[PDB]
Amino acid sequence: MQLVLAAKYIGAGISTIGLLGAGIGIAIVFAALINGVSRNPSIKDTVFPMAILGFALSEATGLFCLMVSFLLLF
Amino acid sequence: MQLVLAAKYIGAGISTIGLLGAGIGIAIVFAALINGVSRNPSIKDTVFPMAILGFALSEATGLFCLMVSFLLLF
Amino acid sequence: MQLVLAAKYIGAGISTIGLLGAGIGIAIVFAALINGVSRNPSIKDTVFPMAILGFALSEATGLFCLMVSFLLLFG
Amino acid sequence: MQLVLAAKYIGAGISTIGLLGAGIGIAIVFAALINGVSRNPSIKDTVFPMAILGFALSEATGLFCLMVSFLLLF
Amino acid sequence: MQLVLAAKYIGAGISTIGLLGAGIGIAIVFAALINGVSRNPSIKDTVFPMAILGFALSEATGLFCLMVSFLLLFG
Amino acid sequence: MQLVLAAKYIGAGISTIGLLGAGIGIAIVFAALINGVSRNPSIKDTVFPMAILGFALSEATGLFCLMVSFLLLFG
Amino acid sequence: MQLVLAAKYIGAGISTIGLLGAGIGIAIVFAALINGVSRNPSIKDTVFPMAILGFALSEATGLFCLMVSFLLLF
Amino acid sequence: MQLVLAAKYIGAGISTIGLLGAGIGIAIVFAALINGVSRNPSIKDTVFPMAILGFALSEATGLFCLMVSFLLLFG
Amino acid sequence: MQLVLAAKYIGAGISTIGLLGAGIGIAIVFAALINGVSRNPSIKDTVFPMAILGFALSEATGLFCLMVSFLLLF
Amino acid sequence: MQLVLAAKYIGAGISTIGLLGAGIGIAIVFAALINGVSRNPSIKDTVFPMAILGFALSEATGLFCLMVSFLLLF
Ligand SMILES: CC[C@H]1/C=C/C=C/C[C@@H](C)[C@H](O)[C@@](C)(O)C(=O)[C@@H](C)[C@H](O)[C@@H](C)C(=O)[C@@H](C)[C@H](O)[C@@H](C)/C=C/C(=O)O[C@@H]2[C@H](C)[C@H](CC1)O[C@]1(CC[C@H](C)[C@H](C[C@@H](C)O)O1)[C@H]2C
Ligand SMILES: CC[C@H]1/C=C/C=C/C[C@@H](C)[C@H](O)[C@@](C)(O)C(=O)[C@@H](C)[C@H](O)[C@@H](C)C(=O)[C@@H](C)[C@H](O)[C@@H](C)/C=C/C(=O)O[C@@H]2[C@H](C)[C@H](CC1)O[C@]1(CC[C@H](C)[C@H](C[C@@H](C)O)O1)[C@H]2C
Ligand SMILES: CC[C@H]1/C=C/C=C/C[C@@H](C)[C@H](O)[C@@](C)(O)C(=O)[C@@H](C)[C@H](O)[C@@H](C)C(=O)[C@@H](C)[C@H](O)[C@@H](C)/C=C/C(=O)O[C@@H]2[C@H](C)[C@H](CC1)O[C@]1(CC[C@H](C)[C@H](C[C@@H](C)O)O1)[C@H]2C
Ligand SMILES: CC[C@H]1/C=C/C=C/C[C@@H](C)[C@H](O)[C@@](C)(O)C(=O)[C@@H](C)[C@H](O)[C@@H](C)C(=O)[C@@H](C)[C@H](O)[C@@H](C)/C=C/C(=O)O[C@@H]2[C@H](C)[C@H](CC1)O[C@]1(CC[C@H](C)[C@H](C[C@@H](C)O)O1)[C@H]2C
Ligand SMILES: CC[C@H]1/C=C/C=C/C[C@@H](C)[C@H](O)[C@@](C)(O)C(=O)[C@@H](C)[C@H](O)[C@@H](C)C(=O)[C@@H](C)[C@H](O)[C@@H](C)/C=C/C(=O)O[C@@H]2[C@H](C)[C@H](CC1)O[C@]1(CC[C@H](C)[C@H](C[C@@H](C)O)O1)[C@H]2C
Ligand SMILES: CC[C@H]1/C=C/C=C/C[C@@H](C)[C@H](O)[C@@](C)(O)C(=O)[C@@H](C)[C@H](O)[C@@H](C)C(=O)[C@@H](C)[C@H](O)[C@@H](C)/C=C/C(=O)O[C@@H]2[C@H](C)[C@H](CC1)O[C@]1(CC[C@H](C)[C@H](C[C@@H](C)O)O1)[C@H]2C
Repeated sequence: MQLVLAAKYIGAGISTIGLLGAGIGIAIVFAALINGVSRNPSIKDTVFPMAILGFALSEATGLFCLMVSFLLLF
Repeated sequence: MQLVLAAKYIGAGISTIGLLGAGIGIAIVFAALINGVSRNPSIKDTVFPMAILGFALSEATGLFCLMVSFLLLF
Repeated sequence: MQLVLAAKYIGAGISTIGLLGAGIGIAIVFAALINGVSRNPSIKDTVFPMAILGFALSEATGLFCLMVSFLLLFG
Repeated sequence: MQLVLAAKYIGAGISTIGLLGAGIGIAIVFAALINGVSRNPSIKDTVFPMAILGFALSEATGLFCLMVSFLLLF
Repeated sequence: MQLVLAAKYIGAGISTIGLLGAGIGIAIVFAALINGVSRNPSIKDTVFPMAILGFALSEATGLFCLMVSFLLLFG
Repeated sequence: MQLVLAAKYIGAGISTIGLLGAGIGIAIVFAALINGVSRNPSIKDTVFPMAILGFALSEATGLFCLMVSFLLLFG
Repeated sequence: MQLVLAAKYIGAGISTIGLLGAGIGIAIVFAALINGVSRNPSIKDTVFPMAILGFALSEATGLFCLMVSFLLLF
Repeated sequence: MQLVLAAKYIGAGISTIGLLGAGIGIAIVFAALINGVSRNPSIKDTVFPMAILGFALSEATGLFCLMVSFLLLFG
Repeated sequence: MQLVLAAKYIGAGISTIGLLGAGIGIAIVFAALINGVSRNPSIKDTVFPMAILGFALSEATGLFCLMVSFLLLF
Repeated sequence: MQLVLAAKYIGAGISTIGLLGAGIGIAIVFAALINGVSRNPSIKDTVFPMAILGFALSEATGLFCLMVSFLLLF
């Protein structure tokens, strides 16, 4: 039983690694938003909702990691 | 039978690591969409379907990881 | 057999790591398709099949990872 | 109990790996802010709040890692 | 015997990690093909075979990983 | 007690890995500062404080890793 | 002996990780060949032998990994 | 104590991984310095101290990794 | 003794991972050579020796990994 | 005393992983040197000392890794 609980806790720690992908990806999206608005200010209203969508989709990958992490923890 | 269960939980945590690829890749597609539209607003209708296709394909790699994750958990 | 079964399950999880390569790669190809068409709209019908081919070959690397994963889980 | 507690501490350490994602992402956002402002100084007031949003969302992914680390530690 | 078998299966899973290199690399090549053709459509016939060569050579590194994987799983 | 202590020390080492993020990120910020100033020297006073902010925020992620490291080593 | 043989097989697997470096590097070289030829077709005969040298040297790093893998396997 | 000492030595090795961050980061900063001066020779005396500062802050992340490494080895 | 020999073999496998850095770095150098000659053909004789030096320095990092790997193996 | 020795050898192999950073970073410096010189041949004498400095500093990070490596081995 020591073994099973110990595996849940190590597994939960490992499950957070994938969050680095959303950390990096969210940033890549906002970088593009910023570069895009700087080069073409008039395009802001068009690309801002695209950036919000990109963020949410990238972020969803982190949510799934965290879901597995919490499932293992609790 | 404790050792096998422990392995399933460790394996499940490890199985989420690959989701970082979708996290980054989704972002890469949206970055291109945003920069492409900022440089050429008129191309938006053409490249948006391409972005949907590209992110859906990149995302699916992470769903495959999660499939293995949930197999090992349940 | 408890130890061997355990090893199959950990190995199965480890075998999914390589899928991050196709995750990034597929995105890289579609990013180029998008930036290529934005800079040159008239090239679309030429570069679109190239992106499909590129996607498929990158995807195949993930297919090989998942195959090993499923062989360890079931085979 | 020793084995479970050992697993908690190993897992706590592993749970900080994903913070490298926010480390890189935060910088990616600020690099774009700097480059965008250098190319187009007049756009600063527009992009600065986007950079703040971008960095906060990237950072939060690493804070979710840290949160799991602390749950395991304490 | 249990320990050796378990090691083979763990190793087999580990062996697929390097496949991420080909996954990313194949895509890098096709990205260049697409951007190169978009910038200069007339160069297509020259650069397409360079992309096939590049993809094949990148792919081979993944094949080497998969080979070791299969040697462990079966051999 | 031997097992818990060993786990603390292994964990402490693992906890420093994330520091690579700040190592790369701090540099990414200063690279942008340098390229931004080279392209537009007059923007220096505007972008320098953005680089300090960016570096500090990136650095903090590494500080969080080191904090966990020290909690394991001592606390 | 079982433990030593186990270690050989685990080590053989680990020894292939470094091949991802040649996988990416080989592609980096060919991407530059393609982009350089697209921008300046007349330079092809000059850069092609540089790309062959570049790819062979990158690949060899992965072959040294594979060599260690086989030494452990056999 | 054999297990704890073993853990100190493995932890010490693990604690050097994060140095790859400073390895890449330091290079990123100097790369920008070089590309910045090539594009604008007259900016050299302005961007050179910025590169030194950038190097130092990136380097510090590696210093923290090595400190933990040496604490595990000796402290 | 099983333990020590087993540690030598796993350690030798792990020691090859760092070779990925030279795999990637050698490629980055040759990419720059290629892009540089394509943009400015007359600069070839100046930058080719720089590329050879860059290659050798990056390559030396892989040599050191392999040295540790062979020390562990033999 | 077998377990401690085993750990030293494992630790030594792990200690070379960080050398990949120098491998990539050395290359990054030389890439910049090559591209900088191709775009502006006249700047060569100015940027070459900067490249020497940058690669020497990046390389040293890998030497620090190797220091730990050789401590654990000898
Ligand atoms: C696919 C799901 C994602 C949804 C995205 C929706 C985007 C639409 C868009 C309009 C947003 O709502 C937004 C930009 O307005 C927005 O994010 C706001 C809600 C948000 O308040 C924003 C303005 C901020 O200021 C934000 C930086 C907050 O100050 C900061 C405290 C929150 C950071 C953060 O990561 O929160 C997350 C995030 C919203 C994520 C986003 C989740 O949600 C939270 C709560 C739910 C779980 C716990 C997730 C886990 C995470 C790892 O995915 O974290 C939630 C806790
Ligand atoms: C390695 C060869 C690849 C083949 C590529 C072929 C390219 C040609 C091109 C014209 C395609 O057919 C395509 C662009 O039309 C295409 O991908 C469609 C079939 C696809 O429906 C696409 C348009 C989508 O809408 C797609 C995002 C779906 O909505 C989504 C549910 C599927 C995602 C996905 O990754 O599916 C995979 C993929 C096609 C992969 C692609 C495999 O195939 C599936 C089925 C077979 C096995 C199970 C693989 C495993 C995977 C890990 O490689 O997954 C298959 C399950
Ligand atoms: C260095 C060896 C590589 C050779 C490359 C040769 C390139 C030349 C070029 C002319 C090709 O043949 C090609 C572009 O025409 C080509 O790939 C075709 C064969 C292929 O049908 C292509 C046009 C596709 O349509 C392709 C996207 C398929 O639809 C898709 C199902 C296959 C993906 C794939 O990765 O296949 C691999 C690949 C060819 C790999 C590539 C092998 O081969 C397969 C079959 C042989 C073995 C089993 C390999 C092992 C793999 C892990 O390396 O997998 C084989 C399973
Ligand atoms: C979010 C917190 C970070 C705060 C950043 C604040 C930035 C504002 C800005 C004005 C700075 O203060 C600065 C640019 O002036 C600055 O860094 C100076 C303090 C500093 O002296 C700078 C000018 C240097 O010359 C610097 C390159 C030093 O020569 C060098 C020995 C220090 C490197 C270093 O990383 O120090 C860290 C750093 C400041 C970090 C950064 C901490 O702080 C130190 C001391 C406090 C604790 C121990 C942290 C822990 C670390 C792991 O995060 O390490 C501290 C040990
Ligand atoms: C985190 C704060 C950093 C301080 C940066 C200060 C920057 C100011 C700037 C003007 C410097 O002093 C410098 C550019 O002149 C400089 O680095 C020189 C001192 C240095 O001699 C440089 C010109 C070299 O020639 C250098 C490549 C040497 O030939 C080489 C033997 C040393 C490499 C090296 O990484 O040394 C480190 C470094 C300076 C680092 C730098 C530490 O310091 C040393 C001594 C202290 C400890 C042991 C650190 C550990 C390391 C892991 O951070 O290693 C120190 C051992
Ligand atoms: C810091 C040491 C490095 C020295 C670089 C010297 C560069 C100068 C430059 C003029 C070279 O000599 C060169 C470009 O002419 C050159 O590399 C030639 C010798 C080489 O024959 C080249 C023309 C090739 O065609 C080359 C692609 C070969 O065909 C190919 C079979 C060899 C690949 C390879 O990686 O070999 C290595 C490499 C030279 C490396 C390079 C080592 O050396 C070998 C033999 C020694 C050990 C075993 C190393 C291990 C490696 C992991 O560092 O591998 C050696 C086995």
